[PDB]
Amino acid sequence: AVPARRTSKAKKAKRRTHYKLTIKGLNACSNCGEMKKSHHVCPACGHYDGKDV
Amino acid sequence: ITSAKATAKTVRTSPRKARLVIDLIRGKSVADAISILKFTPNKSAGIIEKVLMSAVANAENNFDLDVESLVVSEAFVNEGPTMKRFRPRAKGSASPINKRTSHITVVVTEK
Amino acid sequence: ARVKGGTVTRKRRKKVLKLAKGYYGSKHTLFKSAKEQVMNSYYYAFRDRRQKKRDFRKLWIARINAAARMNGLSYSKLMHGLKLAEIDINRKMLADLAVNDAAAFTALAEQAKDALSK
Amino acid sequence: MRTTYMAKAGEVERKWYVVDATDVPLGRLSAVVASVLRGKNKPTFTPHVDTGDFVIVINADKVKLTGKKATDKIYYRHSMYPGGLKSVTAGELRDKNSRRLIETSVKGMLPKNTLGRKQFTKLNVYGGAEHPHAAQQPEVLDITNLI
Amino acid sequence: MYAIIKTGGKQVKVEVGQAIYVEKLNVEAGEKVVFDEVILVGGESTKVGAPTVAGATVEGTVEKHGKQKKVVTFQYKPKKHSHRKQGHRQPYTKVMIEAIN
Amino acid sequence: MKLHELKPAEGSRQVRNRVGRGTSSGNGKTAGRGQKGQKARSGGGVRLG
RNA sequence: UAGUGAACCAGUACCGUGAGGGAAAGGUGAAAAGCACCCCGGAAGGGGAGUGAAAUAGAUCCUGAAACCGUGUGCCUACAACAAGUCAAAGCUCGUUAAUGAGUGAUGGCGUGCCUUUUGUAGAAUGAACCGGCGAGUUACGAUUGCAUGCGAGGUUAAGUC
RNA sequence: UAUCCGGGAGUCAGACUGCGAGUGAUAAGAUCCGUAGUCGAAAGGGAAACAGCCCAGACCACCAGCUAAGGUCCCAAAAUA
RNA sequence: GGUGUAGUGGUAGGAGAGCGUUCUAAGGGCGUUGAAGGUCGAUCGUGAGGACGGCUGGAGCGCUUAGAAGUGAGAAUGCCG
Ligand SMILES: [K+]
Ligand SMILES: [K+]
Ligand SMILES: [K+]
Ligand SMILES: [K+]
Ligand SMILES: [K+]
Ligand SMILES: [K+]
Ligand SMILES: [K+]
Ligand SMILES: [K+]
Ligand SMILES: [K+]
Ligand SMILES: [K+]
Ligand SMILES: [Mg+2]
Ligand SMILES: [Mg+2]
Ligand SMILES: [Mg+2]
Ligand SMILES: [Mg+2]
Ligand SMILES: [Mg+2]
Ligand SMILES: [Mg+2]
Ligand SMILES: [Mg+2]
Ligand SMILES: [Mg+2]
Ligand SMILES: [Mg+2]
Ligand SMILES: [Mg+2]
Ligand SMILES: [Mg+2]
Ligand SMILES: [Mg+2]
Ligand SMILES: [Mg+2]
Ligand SMILES: [Mg+2]
Ligand SMILES: [Mg+2]
Ligand SMILES: [Mg+2]
Ligand SMILES: [Mg+2]
Ligand SMILES: [Mg+2]
Ligand SMILES: [Mg+2]
Ligand SMILES: [Mg+2]
Ligand SMILES: [Mg+2]
Ligand SMILES: [Mg+2]
Ligand SMILES: [Mg+2]
Ligand SMILES: [Mg+2]
Ligand SMILES: [Mg+2]
Ligand SMILES: [Mg+2]
Ligand SMILES: [Mg+2]
Ligand SMILES: [Mg+2]
Ligand SMILES: [Zn+2]
Repeated sequence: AVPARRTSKAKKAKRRTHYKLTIKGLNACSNCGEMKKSHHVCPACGHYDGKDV
Repeated sequence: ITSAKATAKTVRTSPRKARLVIDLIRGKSVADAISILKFTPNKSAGIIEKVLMSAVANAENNFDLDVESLVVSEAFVNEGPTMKRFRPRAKGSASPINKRTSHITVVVTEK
Repeated sequence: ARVKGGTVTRKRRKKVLKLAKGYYGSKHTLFKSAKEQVMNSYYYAFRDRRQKKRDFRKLWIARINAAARMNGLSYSKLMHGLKLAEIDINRKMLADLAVNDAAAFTALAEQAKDALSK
Repeated sequence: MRTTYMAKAGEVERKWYVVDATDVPLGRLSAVVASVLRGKNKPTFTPHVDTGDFVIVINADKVKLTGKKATDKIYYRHSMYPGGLKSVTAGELRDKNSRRLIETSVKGMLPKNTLGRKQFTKLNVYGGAEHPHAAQQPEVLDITNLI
Repeated sequence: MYAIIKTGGKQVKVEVGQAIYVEKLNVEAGEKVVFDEVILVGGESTKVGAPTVAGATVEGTVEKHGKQKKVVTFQYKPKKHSHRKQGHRQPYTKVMIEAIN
Repeated sequence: MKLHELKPAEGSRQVRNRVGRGTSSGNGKTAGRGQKGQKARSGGGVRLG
């Protein structure tokens, strides 16, 4: 099985409509204020839930 | 006088994959862009982060702009020179390989 | 005396592409597809310069029919009556009167009905 | 001079007519209704613009079916599944769902395009002599001569 | 008030102060022209020509002679290696209507 | 005469006809050879007589 | 892409056991004056600052098309069945070689690509992935016909010498 | 318009339709002839679509008119004549 | 040049007339106050096609007459990129 017809630019873009990344769960670190992923140790200050680790 | 650009040329990365990341940061404050790039694990994230930081450094040192107010006004990836390689496939034939490169440009304005 | 390709080919192809501006994707981007579409565009345009007169006569006929019905007559009866009455107003003008000057169209219809009666 | 009038949407006022189907052949009723819905009855007719009038069909349960159509005219519809052909007689449709009968008849006569379907939406069929559209102040339309 | 004049094998609605384009008239620009085949005069009242209104006329001035946008006739038969291209610009005369009688 | 006003006698020189240079010229594609057959081939045709 | 295969470290690289086959690859600028110094970056690469007439002439360097990719948006688009256009056309936007202007376009009518080969092809017969470049009736010697010029019951030189 | 003289060809796979025959089964969108038309090399209108059937031969422009075949209740122009 | 009549679908193919490209000869010109080339434009001619403006570009090129051709690409499962 091989493409009977080449994919046009519009169809290619349509198919790629859902081909994208996302960035979720970023919020201010309570200790230093730098953004961090929720439920993760802040990479800047090393704190989590108000304690250094 | 109000905006500064930085560019990384002939960077070894996929233009489409780089655009995936760039679409995130385009049109957002510098702090948000920095956080997004830092916490994005995709390879191109680090390169785009370096380019954006260089752009901010230029907007400050060269043009004495207000860093805290900066916003990423423009950002895009263009195709660069493509290195050709060959991978030997089955039954004695070869298949071409396109090792692609990117021109990553980031323009940041005062507001 | 060698004559290399030159720029005539580019000029001709760019002319074709400019004619093809406004087509969908490849049909305005690529020379071959553009030319193929431009030829069909010429064909359709030539045929439509004839079909347009048919279409507008048809529209005028329909509007005149509606106005005649409102005036108590059929299109065929109205046209026969006008021909008997020696009116040469054409269908374009009659439709225009029907839409814009209902009084004038009614006067024409009354004259046509009188001619039919006679 | 290119001066032929071309109607616009919204500038044409669409009026409401009431058509009584009592003892009227289905096809003739559908033809007159389709003409009215398309707007062929007004001089401002424009093929690419909706200019017709709204129609409320009453007493649809009394629509007339000449000959043996009541039992012999069969309406088919295919679910698109294999062997999925379903059929219902015109008489059964008239007795149970006359709205569907009249709507199908008028659909068959209207153009099969976006404009045709939008025009179709202006049709309202009601078995019996009462309709809920008094607010539109519809006027009765005699069709004995039109049919 | 307006009129309908039979000109150039066609019929044109005309009003005083309006410009009408017609088939080429053999009259110099800026000169007076008179259409005598008036088939209807409308307005407050309607005059019907049978076929022409008796003694009616429409007077205009030839503002300009010109040529319409080019029309291309390109006749070809597919698979018959045969095409023929032709251009056309139909001459026209613009007339400003001064008086309707 | 003047070298910048040369003019040959009328009908003395004609323009060579070039085939296979478009359909509208009347000798495009087949170049006037017809369709297939021996005579349509390069070096084709039978000996005299 | 011509011109030697070879304008350039070419019969080289490369391929083949061998005979043998056999490439690609020219152009900054007048002059390197080939970007001191500063900033981001590990570097690469950029932003300033400079040289320069020009740096979007920065060494992949004259020009820089098309395919292809991307960014921003003036208009349209999530009930529609579309050889993709043409004719008619509301609305929106903008104002040109100022022309009965331009872009887009709801909606309606019509409408099965180009080429080849066929009696007949939208064809479910063939060919083309797209763009760019190159790519096919020519020359020599003779035959014959048309046209033209010179001379004319005449016309004419060939080789050869200067 | 025919002749004649000379230069240049292409064509030698035809198809269907009507009518007259053969082969065939008085079958074939079959085959082979005669005769006329069309297609071939002919767009346009009709027959839904539909080379060969009916009407008719596009140099072009028109938002003019009359007709051919075929049609006039809606799709869809014209008679619910 | 005017008038009138008639004519102007077309494959194979015949005839005629033209557009464009490179170069040559002569004349007459154009160019760092910006050539060629590229790009955009709503421009002109019956056609091939011809100008005119903006931007880019950086050094050669038009026009008239005549002459010679490696003179026009969209298809060759064409070749190279
Ligand atoms: K020949
Ligand atoms: K440069
Ligand atoms: K776009
Ligand atoms: K359409
Ligand atoms: K087929
Ligand atoms: K096959
Ligand atoms: K002969
Ligand atoms: K026969
Ligand atoms: K230019
Ligand atoms: K090819
Ligand atoms: Mg192996
Ligand atoms: Mg070429
Ligand atoms: Mg007609
Ligand atoms: Mg010669
Ligand atoms: Mg021919
Ligand atoms: Mg060809
Ligand atoms: Mg062939
Ligand atoms: Mg053959
Ligand atoms: Mg032959
Ligand atoms: Mg070589
Ligand atoms: Mg530049
Ligand atoms: Mg360059
Ligand atoms: Mg629906
Ligand atoms: Mg919708
Ligand atoms: Mg066959
Ligand atoms: Mg075969
Ligand atoms: Mg293929
Ligand atoms: Mg090609
Ligand atoms: Mg047969
Ligand atoms: Mg043939
Ligand atoms: Mg036909
Ligand atoms: Mg055919
Ligand atoms: Mg008639
Ligand atoms: Mg009708
Ligand atoms: Mg009746
Ligand atoms: Mg003809
Ligand atoms: Mg040149
Ligand atoms: Mg050549
Ligand atoms: Zn923290």
